[PDB]
Amino acid sequence: FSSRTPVNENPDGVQYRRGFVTRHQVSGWRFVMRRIASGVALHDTRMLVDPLRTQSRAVLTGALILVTGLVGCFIFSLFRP
Amino acid sequence: MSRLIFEHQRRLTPPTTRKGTITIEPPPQLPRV
Repeated sequence: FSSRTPVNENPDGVQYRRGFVTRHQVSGWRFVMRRIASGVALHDTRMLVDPLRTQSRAVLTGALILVTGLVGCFIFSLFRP
Repeated sequence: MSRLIFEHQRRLTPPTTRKGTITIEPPPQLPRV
């Protein structure tokens, strides 16, 4: 339900400096960064499909396959005689 | 009882108060089950 943040009308109140980074903020930053990257490498900003994110995901999936096979053969060496 | 005259000019405006009724959105209802 409630989501708001009215304007503070008190001059003697508290002002919240030194903000952190929210999950929302970091997601928005990652999005705008992927959008700039798309607009630079390609000439798309409509972002209907992002092949760059797919490529990065592909390389990281390769890395995950790597580390998974590694730990798998490791525990295989240990458990088996 | 005075031997001197006083003249009534515009009253110095007080600090401006307003009657803006502040409305508060009710608490969120608990998860409807």
